[PDB]
Amino acid sequence: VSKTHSFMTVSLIELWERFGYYGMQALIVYFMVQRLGFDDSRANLVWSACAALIYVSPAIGGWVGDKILGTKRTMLLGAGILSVGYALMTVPTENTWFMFSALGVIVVGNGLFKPNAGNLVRKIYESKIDSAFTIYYMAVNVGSTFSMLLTPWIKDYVNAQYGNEFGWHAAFAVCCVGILVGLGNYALMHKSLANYGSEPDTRPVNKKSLAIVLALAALSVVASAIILEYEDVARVFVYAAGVAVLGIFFHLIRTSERAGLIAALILTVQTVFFFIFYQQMSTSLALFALRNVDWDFQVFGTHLWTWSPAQFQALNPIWIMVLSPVLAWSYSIAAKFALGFAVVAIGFFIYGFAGQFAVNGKTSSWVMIWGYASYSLGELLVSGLGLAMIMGGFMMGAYFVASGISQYLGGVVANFASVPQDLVDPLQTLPVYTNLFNKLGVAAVVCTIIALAVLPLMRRLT
Amino acid sequence: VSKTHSFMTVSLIELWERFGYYGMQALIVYFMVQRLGFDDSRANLVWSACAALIYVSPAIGGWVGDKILGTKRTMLLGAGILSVGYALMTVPTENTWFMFSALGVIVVGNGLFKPNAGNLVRKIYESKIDSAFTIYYMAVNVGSTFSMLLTPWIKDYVNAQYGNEFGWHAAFAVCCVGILVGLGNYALMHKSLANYGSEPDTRPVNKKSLAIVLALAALSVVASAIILEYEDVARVFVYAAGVAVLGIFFHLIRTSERAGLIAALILTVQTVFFFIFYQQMSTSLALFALRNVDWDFQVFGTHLWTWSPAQFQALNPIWIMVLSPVLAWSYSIAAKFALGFAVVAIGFFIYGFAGQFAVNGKTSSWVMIWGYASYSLGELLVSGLGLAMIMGGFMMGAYFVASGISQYLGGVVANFASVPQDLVDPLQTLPVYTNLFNKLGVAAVVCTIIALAVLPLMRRLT
Amino acid sequence: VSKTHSFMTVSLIELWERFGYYGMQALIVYFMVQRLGFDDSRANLVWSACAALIYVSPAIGGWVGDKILGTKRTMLLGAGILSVGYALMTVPTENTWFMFSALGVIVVGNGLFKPNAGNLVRKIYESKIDSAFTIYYMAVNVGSTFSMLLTPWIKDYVNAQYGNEFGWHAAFAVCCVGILVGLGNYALMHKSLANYGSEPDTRPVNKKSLAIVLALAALSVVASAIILEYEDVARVFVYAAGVAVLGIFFHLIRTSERAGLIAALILTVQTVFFFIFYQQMSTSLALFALRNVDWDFQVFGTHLWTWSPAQFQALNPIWIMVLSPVLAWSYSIAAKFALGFAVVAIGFFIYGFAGQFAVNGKTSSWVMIWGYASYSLGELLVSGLGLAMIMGGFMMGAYFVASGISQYLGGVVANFASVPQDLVDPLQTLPVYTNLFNKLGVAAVVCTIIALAVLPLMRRLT
Amino acid sequence: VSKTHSFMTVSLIELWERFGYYGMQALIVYFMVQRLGFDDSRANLVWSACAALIYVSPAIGGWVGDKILGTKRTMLLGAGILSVGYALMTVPTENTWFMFSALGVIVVGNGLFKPNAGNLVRKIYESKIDSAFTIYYMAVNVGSTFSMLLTPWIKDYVNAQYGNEFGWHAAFAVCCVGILVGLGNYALMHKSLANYGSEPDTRPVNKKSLAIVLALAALSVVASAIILEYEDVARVFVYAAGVAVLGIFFHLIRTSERAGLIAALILTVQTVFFFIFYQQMSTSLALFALRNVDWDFQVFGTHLWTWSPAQFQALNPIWIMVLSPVLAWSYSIAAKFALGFAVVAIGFFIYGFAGQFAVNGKTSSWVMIWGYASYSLGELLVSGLGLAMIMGGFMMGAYFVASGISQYLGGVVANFASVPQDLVDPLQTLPVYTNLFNKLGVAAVVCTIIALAVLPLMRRLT
Repeated sequence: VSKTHSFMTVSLIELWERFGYYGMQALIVYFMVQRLGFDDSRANLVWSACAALIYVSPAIGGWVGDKILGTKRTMLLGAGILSVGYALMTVPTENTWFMFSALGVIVVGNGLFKPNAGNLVRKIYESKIDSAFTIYYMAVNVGSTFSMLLTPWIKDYVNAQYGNEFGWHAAFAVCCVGILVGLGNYALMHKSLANYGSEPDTRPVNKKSLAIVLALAALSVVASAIILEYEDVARVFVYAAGVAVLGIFFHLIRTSERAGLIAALILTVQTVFFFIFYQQMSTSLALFALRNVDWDFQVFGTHLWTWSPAQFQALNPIWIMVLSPVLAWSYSIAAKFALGFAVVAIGFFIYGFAGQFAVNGKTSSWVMIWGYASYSLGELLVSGLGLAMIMGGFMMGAYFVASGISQYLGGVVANFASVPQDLVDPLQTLPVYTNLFNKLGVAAVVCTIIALAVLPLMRRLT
Repeated sequence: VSKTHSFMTVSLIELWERFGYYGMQALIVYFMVQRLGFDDSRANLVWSACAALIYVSPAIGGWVGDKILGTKRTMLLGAGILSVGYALMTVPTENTWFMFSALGVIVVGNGLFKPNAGNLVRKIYESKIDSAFTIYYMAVNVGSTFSMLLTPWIKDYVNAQYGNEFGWHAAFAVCCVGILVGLGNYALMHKSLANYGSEPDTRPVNKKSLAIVLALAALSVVASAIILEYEDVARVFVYAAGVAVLGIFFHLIRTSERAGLIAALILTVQTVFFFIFYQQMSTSLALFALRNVDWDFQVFGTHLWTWSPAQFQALNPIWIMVLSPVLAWSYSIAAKFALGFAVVAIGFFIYGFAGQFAVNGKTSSWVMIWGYASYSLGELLVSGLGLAMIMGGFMMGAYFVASGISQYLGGVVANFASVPQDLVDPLQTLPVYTNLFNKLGVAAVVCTIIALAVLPLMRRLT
Repeated sequence: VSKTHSFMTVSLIELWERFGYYGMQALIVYFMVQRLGFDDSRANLVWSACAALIYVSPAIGGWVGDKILGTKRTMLLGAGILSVGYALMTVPTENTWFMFSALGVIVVGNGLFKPNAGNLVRKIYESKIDSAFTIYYMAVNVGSTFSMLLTPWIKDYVNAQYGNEFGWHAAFAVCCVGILVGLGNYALMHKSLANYGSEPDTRPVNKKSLAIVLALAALSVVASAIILEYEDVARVFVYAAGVAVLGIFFHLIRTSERAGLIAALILTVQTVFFFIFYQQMSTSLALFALRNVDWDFQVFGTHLWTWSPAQFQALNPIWIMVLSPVLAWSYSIAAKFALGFAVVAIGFFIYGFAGQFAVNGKTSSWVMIWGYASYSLGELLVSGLGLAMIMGGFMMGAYFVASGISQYLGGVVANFASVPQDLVDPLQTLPVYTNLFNKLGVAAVVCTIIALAVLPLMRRLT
Repeated sequence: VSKTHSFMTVSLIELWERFGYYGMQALIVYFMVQRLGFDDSRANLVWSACAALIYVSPAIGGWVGDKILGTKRTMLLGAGILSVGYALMTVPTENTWFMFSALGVIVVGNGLFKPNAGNLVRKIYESKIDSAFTIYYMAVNVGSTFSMLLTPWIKDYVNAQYGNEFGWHAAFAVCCVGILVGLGNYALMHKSLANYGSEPDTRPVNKKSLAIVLALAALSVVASAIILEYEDVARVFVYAAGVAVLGIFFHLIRTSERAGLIAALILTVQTVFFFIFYQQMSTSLALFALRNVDWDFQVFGTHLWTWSPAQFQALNPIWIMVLSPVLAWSYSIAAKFALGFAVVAIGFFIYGFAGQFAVNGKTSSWVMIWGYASYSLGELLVSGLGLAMIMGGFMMGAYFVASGISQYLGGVVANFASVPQDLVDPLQTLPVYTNLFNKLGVAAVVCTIIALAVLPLMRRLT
């Protein structure tokens, strides 16, 4: 019909699928602690190891749909794998297979979707696509905001009303229909994109091609599955990649004429220094949100509402929507890069800094609201790196696999919070929580220096 | 005679008529509490419901004088209705008809004046009329400053000197001669504008036209009158408008080709989010100025003067005159819009924040002087909206009637201060005043996000 | 010889004559309190009334030397009247004629000099004379700095060594040779300016002209003298000027076509609002520096040096030399004017604000160092007014005589510090000093509004 | 081979030789206090007097290598004199000849190197050599950072493990192989610079020239040696220079047509005002780091690592690498010069300011980390002076010799910390340390005024 009339049907199906994902990534780390009876140091590792599967997952979906099936059926097929992916999550037992089962089932379902969203959006224009994409990114951001503000309040509503543990699984179902919502938001308008097809679905489909794809999906389903039964295999797949991915450049650091490669490695070794700090909010900060912070969010002197145990992790698409034409105040190179590490640094100092004050037995209620603004403030302006530094065929995935490796090592950082499950009084939990955030932040200042230390070398080579 | 010699005779008659209005809007809310014996929750509603009549009132006067009588006689006729409008106010009884009588009598007297002031000023130029209007607006602002700084000090001077309640009515008479002043400021110079007539008073007047106008005025006088005898009718006129005014766009949100209409609704639904916060200074803050704040305005350690109970509401044309070429510091789109909500937000936090400290029995004397600067700081730069976004015949008044509806809902916000009239000790009043301003301000931060959440959508459509 | 070689001989003779003047204006107010046995309220008035003679005094010298004798002999004759002007000051008795005698003897000696300095400097160029004058002004400022930092330390050195009161007169002699220094700094180089003569001393001198000039000087000497014997005559000369100088514009406010005159009066009535606040540092602050401030200038915790009782008034050519290419940070109308009043305002609040804290019996040692920076910060950028707004013959002196009238009214402001001379314990002096500086500063904020209140009227008329 | 391929072999040999030097200038002042049994006031003077030899030392090496031997062999010969220069330092006795011996042996070894580094770098370009040099300067700065962070931790590792004093000499050997490292970093690549020779080593070498050079070196070795045996000779060589170097301009202040010379002296007398404040970090602050500061670097509440007694002096190439494209924020004359003195001033106030608080017996652990940032903040932007103000043959070294004289007078400033070696309890050391840093800083503000006091004179003469 029209350009902008075409634009919603990929915006809105993203707006609902993205709404599905964050309901998982909200409580599932905080889930497997007090209900099941996991220790916690086992439990930190799981989503830790899970996340590395997920950032590398746009590569596979970057391979499949643009080359085999066509984008649109891959945009179709990437949908309702999450339909199993939470209906399997919500069957109310406690047998610990289903839990670790469907987590990897998400991955190809995530994978066949995320570089299949914007890739067609990149071809309804043919370049001020930011004027198209900043609809979409702030369509993600309006969409992702609706998510975790809601998706544990359902979990709050149940488990002192219906009687037993029939509620943790219930809130999982909220995103389950939410992806089924995103079906019908497409299904009732799936004629709009008909003039903007990819390149295989110009021609009709191939079941000779399709059966292998779902088989290699079903290969990858079980491949992503067999991890969390005895976590040592997660190490062994990294130490074959994590040696050979530094070896990816060993073919062309000093052997290969144009040393922008190692300067792209200079960005790359800097890039891994990001994501190691991120995963703490999905890990230890969630444990920090369990047995220290009071849930009596009192402004000044009055009384307000008790928080969730974990809608803290919903604050993150507030600030990347607030501080996001603010950080588009242009007039009023990758080192804007750097000083954001110091934001992450001064982020971390705060968390002992209130526990410095208000020992009450417990911590101090507030704290977090300026915490999450810090990490977001560097998070906005630093993507596009080797995707900014635009002979390719290895240069493509070289940034990707290490990025997932960078995603992995947050768990092996965060392990020091392992209070034994016998220590009950949180007068003695805080002194082991204070000994981790500061010395994480001490070296977090030291990170700032290292980009600056080689900083004037870049201005010449460009 | 001359252009600038013509310019005073509309400036000065505005400068005196505007001087009349604020004497009413100063104490009349604080009037009907401790003298009559109203509760207070009845009393908040009255000026609350009165104000909605007044912002819609330039529309009717925008219809009458430019089309029927001519501007000048409408500029004449809009004057001395206030002459009854305060001489009726000042007759010293306590029978509660006169009070609610003349309040609506103001309205057409206000109505036939405010878009008849500047409309001729718009035609002594034929466009840097801001270089004409910023005389006028700061002629309003020099004029409006003289007002409420004075108009309750008269009320102070009486009621412990002359003996009884013969003083509340006395200060009302100060503006009564003040409008009679504005007669003679015109009447001794009413030959100057003779070359700048409208379009009916090019021709001679029509009593065949005039008698209906004053009849429809006298219709509207009683129509505006019959409200405050049993306040439920004020609801019922809103719920016929407030449904049909959202229905005004229902003819042309999704039916009507050019979606700037709903983006003008995006400004509009944002616009209503303003005025709901305004009316608190004309309502609850005045009650907050009665039985908490000490009147011992002590700078640092010395002694100064006891305040009025309500010249606080005079501070508002100070700051919109101070901060008003400051906010014309240009080089050193409607989202400048937005962050002013955060000013209104951080405005409100202060009021418990001093009561947080100086519990003395009572509150803490100071407080307010930085309070009123906040609301003004957003108030300067946000008008001109659909009057900035310039097929019209419904688009005109659609912003207006909802704006008065937006004016209305402040009273149904502010009702929570209803202390029963038996509770005397203000040690127990403050804990019910602290429970309202914070959670008004809590969501006042939440307002800031919502313009930002859809903010990048505007830059494309223009 | 050369341009710049000519430039010193008027720079340096200014640099020494200006060095002479400030030695007087340093302690002479603080002189006539504890030695003689004056009360203090008599003593405040004297330099108060003296100062008004002095700012009007460039007008008379603006008349004499450029028209009668020639600049150079008037530059000569304006010198060593101060030679009597301090040798008369230093004769060691206590008879109170000499004191009030030579104060007015300064005036014509000041008068025949200050507009005779730069007027020739204006004609060694024939216009980037600021590149000439900012040598000179910062030659004044390097010169004036050497002054009062030294000229009471001599007074410190004597009066507990030589035995009696033979020292107050001694420090007066320091500037006495200092003007005799400025003789020889000219006298050993008085051939340099020989090619840059005025216009009478092109021709030879006239004793027929000269004898009247010194007679009218000797008329003006006794005329300036007969003031301080019974101070009521000082009123009566103002109330003939101060009525007729407002009457100077009464010929041409509303009678005289071009209303920049009253806008120049708008600057003028604003201009008088300056100087009323200035004279406090030459008056009450000096009394505030007598019997409150401890002289134990302790940085942090150690020990430093005891101050003078009055080198505080030497701080003022420090800051107008520090903050003076700072305030020439241009890119990184007279309302820059205005906000400097708020600097003067926030200046004054400090003085009770430390006495708020450190009641020790006495005040708090520090205080002043940020005080004097405030008054200077507005003092730099506000001269040149009607001398900026460039049919003249009355427009010239109209700003001048009111400026001296503005100089006068500081004394009738500062009178409220009149502690009776019997009250010894400074525990009870501070509560009458706190009651004056705040309410001076309360209205000092109110001054800021008044320029802003008419501020947009100026941008049109220019 | 290539330009940038040539660029390392002078970068890296600088990067290792500079790495050698700072290992000495780190602990050698703190060395001769508690081990040997020196008082301290003798010990301050030694490196104090040593430093003056070192800044003048680029002049001699600016004479030798570019004119006699050729740069490259002078770049060769300037290396391994430090090889003796620390192997002599490390022979484990306590006879106090070796200590004062090899300190001057450094000097010609430093001298034949520092203007022989960049001088060839100035001729691999032939002018955006800053785009070459900011590699090098931040190659110095990446190199110099590796230094003192490490070179007393070796000294920590020994002297409570191996038993006795066999460790102070051990850490000296760390730089000894480090210069031997810088041999092989050249020696394994000494064919790269072969096309970029100086001008003597175009031709073959001369042993008829060489033997005098090493003899005049061996003259200068003993000449620099005979100082510290009885320190009065160090005075007598200054008072022959320090009179005649002010006499260097006495030939051409007022005798010599172009007064930029004295304005270059205006920079010069300002320039000496720098370096007097510097040497305190190499002197008294090191003593301040001995017997006041606790070594329990506790962030907030936890526990971290005990410091060194002197890696504080390693902080200085952190900040001049952090704050060094920050201070290259250009758009967002020598008076940028000036306000950095106020940074040095507000630097010094801090050191009593924490001892003001946390008297514990001892001082307060933290303190220093914001201290060293201050001195660096002026240190970046102020070099290049008479090397910026570009008839030479005396104008060259005139800035140099006074700069070393300026280097000298820090020791005669810092002498006031001479606690007698008997006073043990550091409750009584701090009150003599507080009495020095403040009144050093009191006049440090006074320095700021003096450039400003003559500041507008410069803008005309250029």
